Amino acid sequence: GYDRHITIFSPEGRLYQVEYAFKATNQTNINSLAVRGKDCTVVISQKKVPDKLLDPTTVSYIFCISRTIGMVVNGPIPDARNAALRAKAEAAEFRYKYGYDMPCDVLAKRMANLSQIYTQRAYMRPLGVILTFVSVDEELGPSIYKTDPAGYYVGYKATATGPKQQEITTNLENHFKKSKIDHINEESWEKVVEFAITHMIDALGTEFSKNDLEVGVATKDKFFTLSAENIEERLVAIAEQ
Amino acid sequence: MTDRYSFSLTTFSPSGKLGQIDYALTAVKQGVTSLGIKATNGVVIATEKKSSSPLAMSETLSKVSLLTPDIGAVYSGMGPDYRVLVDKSRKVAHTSYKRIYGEYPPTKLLVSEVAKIMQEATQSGGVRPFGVSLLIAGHDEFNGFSLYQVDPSGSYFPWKATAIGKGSVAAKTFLEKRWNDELELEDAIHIALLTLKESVEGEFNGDTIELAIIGDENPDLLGYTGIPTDKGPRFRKLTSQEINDRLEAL
Amino acid sequence: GSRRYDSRTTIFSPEGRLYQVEYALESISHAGTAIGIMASDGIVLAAERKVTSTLLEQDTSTEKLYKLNDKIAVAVAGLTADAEILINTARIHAQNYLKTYNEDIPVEILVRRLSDIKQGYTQHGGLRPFGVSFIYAGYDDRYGYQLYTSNPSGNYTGWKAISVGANTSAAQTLLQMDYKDDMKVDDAIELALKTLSKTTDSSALTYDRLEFATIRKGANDGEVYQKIFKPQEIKDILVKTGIT
Amino acid sequence: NNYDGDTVTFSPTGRLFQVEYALEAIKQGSVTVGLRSNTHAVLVALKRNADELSSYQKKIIKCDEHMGLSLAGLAPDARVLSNYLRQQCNYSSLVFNRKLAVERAGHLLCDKAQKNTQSYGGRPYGVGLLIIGYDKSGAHLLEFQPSGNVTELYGTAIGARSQGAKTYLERTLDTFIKIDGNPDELIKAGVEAISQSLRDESLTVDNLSIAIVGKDTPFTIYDGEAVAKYI
Amino acid sequence: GYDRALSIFSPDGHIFQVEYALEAVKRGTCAVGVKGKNCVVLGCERRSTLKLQDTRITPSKVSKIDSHVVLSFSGLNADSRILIEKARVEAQSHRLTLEDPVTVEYLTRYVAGVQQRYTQSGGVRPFGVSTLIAGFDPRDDEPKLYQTEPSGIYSSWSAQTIGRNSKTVREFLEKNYDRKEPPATVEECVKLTVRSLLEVVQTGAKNIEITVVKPDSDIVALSSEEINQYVTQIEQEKQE
Amino acid sequence: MDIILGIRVQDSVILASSKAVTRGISVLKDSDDKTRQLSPHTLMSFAGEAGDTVQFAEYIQANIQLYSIREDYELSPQAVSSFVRQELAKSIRSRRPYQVNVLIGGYDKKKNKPELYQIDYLGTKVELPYGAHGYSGFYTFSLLDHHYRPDMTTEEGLDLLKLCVQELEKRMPMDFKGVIVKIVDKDGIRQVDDF
Amino acid sequence: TGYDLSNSVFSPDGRNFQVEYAVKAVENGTTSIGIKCNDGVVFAVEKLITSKLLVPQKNVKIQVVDRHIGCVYSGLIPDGRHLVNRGREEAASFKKLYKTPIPIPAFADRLGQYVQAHTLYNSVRPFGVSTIFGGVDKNGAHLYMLEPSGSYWGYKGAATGKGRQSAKAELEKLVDHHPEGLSAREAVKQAAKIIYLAHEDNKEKDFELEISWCSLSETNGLHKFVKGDLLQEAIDFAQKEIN
Amino acid sequence: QFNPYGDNGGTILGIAGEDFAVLAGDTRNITDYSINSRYEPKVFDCGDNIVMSANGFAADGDALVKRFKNSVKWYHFDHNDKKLSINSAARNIQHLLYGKRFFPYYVHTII
Amino acid sequence: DRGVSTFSPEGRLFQVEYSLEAIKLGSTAIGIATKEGVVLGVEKRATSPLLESDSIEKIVEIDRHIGCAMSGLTADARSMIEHARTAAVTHNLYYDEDINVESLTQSVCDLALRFGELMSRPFGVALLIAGHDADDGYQLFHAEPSGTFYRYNAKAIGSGSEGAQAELLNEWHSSLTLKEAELLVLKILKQVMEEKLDENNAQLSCITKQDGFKIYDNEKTAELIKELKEKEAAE
Ligand SMILES: [Cl-]
Repeated sequence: GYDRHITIFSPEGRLYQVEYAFKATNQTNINSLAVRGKDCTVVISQKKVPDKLLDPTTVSYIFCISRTIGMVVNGPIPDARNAALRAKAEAAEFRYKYGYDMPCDVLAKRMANLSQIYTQRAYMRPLGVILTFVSVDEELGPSIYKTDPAGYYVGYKATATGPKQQEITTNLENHFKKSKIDHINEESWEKVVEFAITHMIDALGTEFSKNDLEVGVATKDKFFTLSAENIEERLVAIAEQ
Repeated sequence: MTDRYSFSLTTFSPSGKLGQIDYALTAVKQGVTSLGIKATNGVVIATEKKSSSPLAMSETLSKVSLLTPDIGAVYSGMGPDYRVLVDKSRKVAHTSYKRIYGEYPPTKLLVSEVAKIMQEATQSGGVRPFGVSLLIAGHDEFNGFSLYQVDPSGSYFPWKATAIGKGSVAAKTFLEKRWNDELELEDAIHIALLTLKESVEGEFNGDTIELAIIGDENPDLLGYTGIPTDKGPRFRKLTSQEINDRLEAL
Repeated sequence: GSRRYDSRTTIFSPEGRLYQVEYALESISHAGTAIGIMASDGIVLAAERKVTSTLLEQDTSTEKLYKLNDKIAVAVAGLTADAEILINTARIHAQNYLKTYNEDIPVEILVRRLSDIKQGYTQHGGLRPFGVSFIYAGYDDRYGYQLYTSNPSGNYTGWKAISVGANTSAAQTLLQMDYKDDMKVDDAIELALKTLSKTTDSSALTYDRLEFATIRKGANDGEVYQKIFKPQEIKDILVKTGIT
Repeated sequence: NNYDGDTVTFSPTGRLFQVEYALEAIKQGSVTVGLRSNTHAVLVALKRNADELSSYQKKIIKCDEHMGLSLAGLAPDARVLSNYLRQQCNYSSLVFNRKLAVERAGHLLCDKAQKNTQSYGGRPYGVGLLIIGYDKSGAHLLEFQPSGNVTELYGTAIGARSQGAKTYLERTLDTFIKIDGNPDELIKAGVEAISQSLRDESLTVDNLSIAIVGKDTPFTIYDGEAVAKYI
Repeated sequence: GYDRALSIFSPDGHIFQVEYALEAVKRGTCAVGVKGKNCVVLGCERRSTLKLQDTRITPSKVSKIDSHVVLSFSGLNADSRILIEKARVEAQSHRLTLEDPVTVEYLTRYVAGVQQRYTQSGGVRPFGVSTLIAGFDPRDDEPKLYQTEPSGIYSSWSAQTIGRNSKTVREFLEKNYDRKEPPATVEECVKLTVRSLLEVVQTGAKNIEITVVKPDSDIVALSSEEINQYVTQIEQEKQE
Repeated sequence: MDIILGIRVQDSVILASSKAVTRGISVLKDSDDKTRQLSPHTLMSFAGEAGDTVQFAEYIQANIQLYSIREDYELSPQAVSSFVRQELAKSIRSRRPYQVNVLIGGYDKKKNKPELYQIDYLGTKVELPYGAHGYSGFYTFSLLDHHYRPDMTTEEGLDLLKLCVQELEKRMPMDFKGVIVKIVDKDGIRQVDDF
Repeated sequence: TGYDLSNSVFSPDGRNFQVEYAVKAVENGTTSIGIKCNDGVVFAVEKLITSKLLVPQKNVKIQVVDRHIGCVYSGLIPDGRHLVNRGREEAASFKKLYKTPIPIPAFADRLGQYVQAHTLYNSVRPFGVSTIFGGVDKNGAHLYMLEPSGSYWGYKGAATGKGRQSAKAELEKLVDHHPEGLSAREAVKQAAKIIYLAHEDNKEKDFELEISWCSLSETNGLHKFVKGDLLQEAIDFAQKEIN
Repeated sequence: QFNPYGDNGGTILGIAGEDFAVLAGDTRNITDYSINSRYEPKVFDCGDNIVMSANGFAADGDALVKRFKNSVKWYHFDHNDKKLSINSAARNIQHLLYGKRFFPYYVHTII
Repeated sequence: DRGVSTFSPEGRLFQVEYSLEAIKLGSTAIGIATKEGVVLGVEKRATSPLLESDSIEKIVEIDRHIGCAMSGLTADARSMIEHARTAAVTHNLYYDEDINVESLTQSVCDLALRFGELMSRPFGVALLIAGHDADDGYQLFHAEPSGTFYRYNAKAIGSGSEGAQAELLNEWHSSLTLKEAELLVLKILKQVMEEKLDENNAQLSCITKQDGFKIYDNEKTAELIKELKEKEAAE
């Protein structure tokens, strides 16, 4: 049964190593969510600092890939940082060679093609991560593109990743079934972050403090992450209505 | 930090089977149904946009891809393997042909080059075969319209019409009854939509169906005017609206 | 490390056989039968296609009979994709010889070269061998008409008539029974089609199933012509010989 | 068991069995003793013969004028490592006009041995070394194990029955460390130490091998009738 | 590159791949070499399972390496071509640098060295071939006959056989070949070579090939009818 | 090396090649054979830079002899000349080119025809009735233009060659120490020992 | 089964068992700790005295990278040295190109990516060390701890090796009892205590304490070893607390 | 253009007696018309009772002497502390010098 | 399967230990060092009576002052001999002198462990390297495939080796003459050989300072065999 150790086909036409890489994805036990506003793309993720000895400022699964692109990872941190460094390198090389900033969807495709190679070539293992790229693209507008260990990728109106992704996904599905639009019809990103947090609270059935969340916001010409105090302001506004 | 897999991962078993090729074909069988039909004045290729989530934007996922202005491709099986093959196929059309001869390759030769890439994954060191079957439709001046199937082994066959993937056995029987050598392109599109409806469970409309044609030259899609010889791409992907129009006359 | 997953494609069995070569030959035994018959005034190549479907575009299709140069053709039995890798190498080898010596390559030299490539995959590199057997039909001014075969081992031999692929035991008995040395191309055409008609696993032998070719020194003014038969022409020769 | 096929595989308890098997080759090797004072450092080595017709396998190798080692285990691996030390000592002299520090020599052997334990295809070195030397910070004695672990010591022993000599040195520690400016008495203490590891056989003239380095003493090896004095 | 050690020692001190290569030689058609006083003859079996063959163009079992040295073999046919090619190249290279054709011993030693190299090189299997190399050194009238085998050992033989049922024909040669008085003429040497093959071949003359090599680059292959005359004379004497 | 001539008559090819080997100030040898037999019916004469000439000739010889053993067959003079030309044409764009000019005289046993090829160091091949390399042709071509006929016998070819050599001995400044003459025909290659 | 025989193979869990087996080698090693203080970091390590023949203060375990970073590790000591050698190359090439000395977070990722790379292929073995390291850069003090998987985080206090649970409990008290922070000289004393308390897990053999520190005020932001009177003061403080 | 060679002047002298030998050299080192040093030793003890001097371009001279000294050291290692004979030393120096046949040590060497 | 350079649980390389088993299957070779010379002798062991026994070359010249005898897979020795000859001649080129016998042996032994995944397996042959140099006089070394070499006063390798070595134990003394050593090699070969010893199935050689390395004629060896028979019959 060596067809389960390397990336070759099983008799069923399955790649067991790719399937087990998907399981490594949920090893962190963290749920992420991404949604799109009019002018922005917001990504939120659970932050769990179990040890009191940890410096909580260094515990992060959100990465600033370029000025315009942000990336949240579902999976172990070594593979997350492997993917982050490569995406940063690719985004920078792209700008140098072709003279404009790498689009979110093009980076996602490039990272997905790299992931595909690990499923076909035996010596390289798949990375046990799901990469959710976010930006406000200059051509396509607010953008969410997700990559996985299979080398699959696709664009999203909104998305969710993690152990409880199905609960979050159905919650988001139901909201967009009502509104009948592909996005959160809201002017300021502050209110789109408030939406994201509210709909994760409803879906997961848990309340959040400022240190339980981690937020990334993509606007035109920059992606940035919110501090604990910026999130606290967000949590105050949610509670007050 | 070494690639030590310099030996074949596909080998002959005692019965004469190449296991990994057979298993790749099994993966193709699990894949969504796609089909191709050749008319007198065109070719049509079609497949179901099986959306993994309703939040996903299935427009962004192109199962039907332009390889050259006069050649298009569709698949059944593993989507990531297809995507990288389309990248290599587009590039090989330039490097091994257009940069030498100053024109795009004919359908059969581009197919041959794709076939070659797939064959090499079946014999080279430290790789598995590609888990896709391709249907490549195209036109060139001296061969006319043509439709080819390409398997994980690297084998390719020309077809008048065929189907691959999930409901291919039922679909091929359906096409045998309907196909004749006097079909117009619109008739072939109509048959393609009928055949594809049998294998689709859920919604059946322009948003869940991807369909392209190799037909007449489209000078409107060219982007420029002033060269009489360049008359525009024969490949055209049908819009969501254009599919729904034909579904009313179904 | 990697050693764990290595099949070791280039080793002897305890009996002194090459596992992968033997298994590749087993693969080839399931492929569609190809027959070559050499006459005094030409060579016949006949071969049975494997995938009968009504929707297969036969006139633009080529799975069995390929052209190497103007004087030499091959009939393939085994993996078509593997054969096409070797065919393109053989085509290049012929043009390299023509460029160097300004003479067409002798048939045996081309055959030896391809056979040497196949041999290499059985002795070094750790890769699987090519799952292909060729029948080479050719002409040159030294030996005239020649038939050869090569197999995955890289061994090649010359023949007056020969079969490869499926039912070769049955096919070789029938050829051995009806072949004679003074035979002519038109007679060899008939023998080839009669042999396939008896050894075929199909219910009946039809035009849509066959690839057919002849190399004749019966071109205008003592040249050699390679004829790859079109579907309609295969249909005519089937009616002529009295099989359909 | 299942985790001893190669050096690249950890066992379920975090052990590298190939390294431990290389360590076993040292225990099968003949005994050798190292010890030092503040002025001098001494190697004493029991050489082993194949039979009565054969010569006694040389145990001590010179690396520089101020440094050398004794070996126990696979002698060809000692040759590879000693040659590497010779080159590093030589590189230090040619490029920096500087004698290589004994501590730094140990660090270099550690790192060379380590690479063979982490990569596929290679094997660990199958030899243990006792390096003595006199540098700008006085006398030194090192113990090299092919796991990579190098250890600076006042005295030690490696090889078969080496625990007898090692206990003796552990008792004698306070005596032999004070043997300053007296090479013969330091060698005596080494010859008396290696005697604790003998059974059945005793120290004969072509059996014993001694080396010494010190303040105004280049690394020199004594064999044959040169060591009859100490028997 | 593929570096895998295929030829390795086993617990009993055997290199199985080299020994399994000898089993391929045991399967091969019988080849025999007999040296007379002023000639060497190389006899070879041709299995009669293969009829409808074209004997004009089929690879002949005896190959010229130079104008004065020949090589026959038993074992894998495809493998033998690689040794023959290398030997032919080395024969010309020797003429080019030493200004003298190879000695039979030198050419043997080279082919044997190649065979040996494949028993301790990574990624390669041994040649499934044993050779008989025969001829005359330049400006020398002493016959030479050497044998090689997959392991890479080589040695000189008054007479020798290799291949299938070589045990039986070696038995024959061991009792019939006298060292004090070898086959004095070409006739006697060819006769003894045909006689020895007739122990195993079990069919008339199509299955036997004979190549006579004489001093000063005088090599000739006998035809079917010439060999068939030896076959006729042997059995007519035998009926007594 | 200085003078190499070639003349193709009815049934043979005749190659004449000078015997002198001069290194600067002194004539080191007066009996040098500037030719190699490539096959039994193909002879190649050569002239050019010292060292390169023989190295090239012997390298060609070894390759043609290797072909002959492998196939048990003699290559046609045309095929040999095309092989040689390609080697020179490859050479000219090398790090250090072979500075060698050759004449290839052969008898094609298939066509029963003598053939003479002239190839220079650049890989410029031409089939000719008569040829020369270097300054030889300046004197000898006008003679051969006048006296040559395609149906000449071998003896007439040799007499015509004497007239070429006499003209070269009269009007050339360098003493080339006479010529070695060799005839290539259906029976093979032989040397005319008195010339 | 057989998923634990080769590095870089995912088990059906999604785990790399060879990395988890490397962790066992780390857990088997001696105790090492790190303490982040007000303007710097303190590193300390337990060195087991196997024999009286070991020369005191000579077999130094803590290693310097560049001039401003200290590294200490528990597990297979040669693997730790190999990692520091790489770290030194990374710190050298960073300074060569960018002029400024390598920042601590930047340096942490350089080791992190290198260790992670040894979990990607079956032709290499994972590192058998957890590495505690840190120093002072332009943005102040930073303490990191790096595991065999390539995982690392920033820490207030860090501990690894056989006595890690004991040490971690002691570090957790310091964090609670000093929210405003700990001084560099305090951290040296506390580091000595914690190694002494953690020695109850390795209590059979006696040991040797080794401490180092980077501090903006006390060492000018350079890595230095704690020696002489300051080392003896910390040993005395530690010896007083256990009794 | 960069000229990799220079001339540091000096003069050396070897004389072989019956049971002795001398190698003498002046201690002046120069470039052009300037004195670099009035005492820069040019003749060296290389061990094994051999003395050497490489006069001409002082950088190539030093390099050669350094390499030969090292060659003596490695001769001892590789051949069981065997004394390098003067004839063997001489042949070894030929190979050191000829090793740079196409970028020579610009020195006249005497041992 | 398992690595080629793998250690067993006892601390030995599997492949090296298995190559030692191949050497036990080899034909016998005996060396005896004296103050008048070193004698090398071998069992030829022809597999058939038709094999011309003089072509069996198991004793070989490395230089004029160094000889070599082999036992085991004798084809593996050719590249070792080649390296030895090159090392001897190369050292003479660089230093204008004969190379020390130990230095030559050390150079051969450096090849031994160059195997892995360099060559694919260790050598399956042991060598007795005999020679003379000015520094250490007449010498006999036993070079194994482990990379180790031992100097010996006398040594036997091959199939009869432990039996022969016990016999060499009793017989060798420091005052042996060359003529005595010749007979002693022939005596012990005759003991451990399967077939009856004669000039055609056994070969002698020696290395002296004056004459260098010499393989003995069959006529010369035949006389020494006849001299041996008479001296054994004498008591
Ligand atoms: Cl890409």
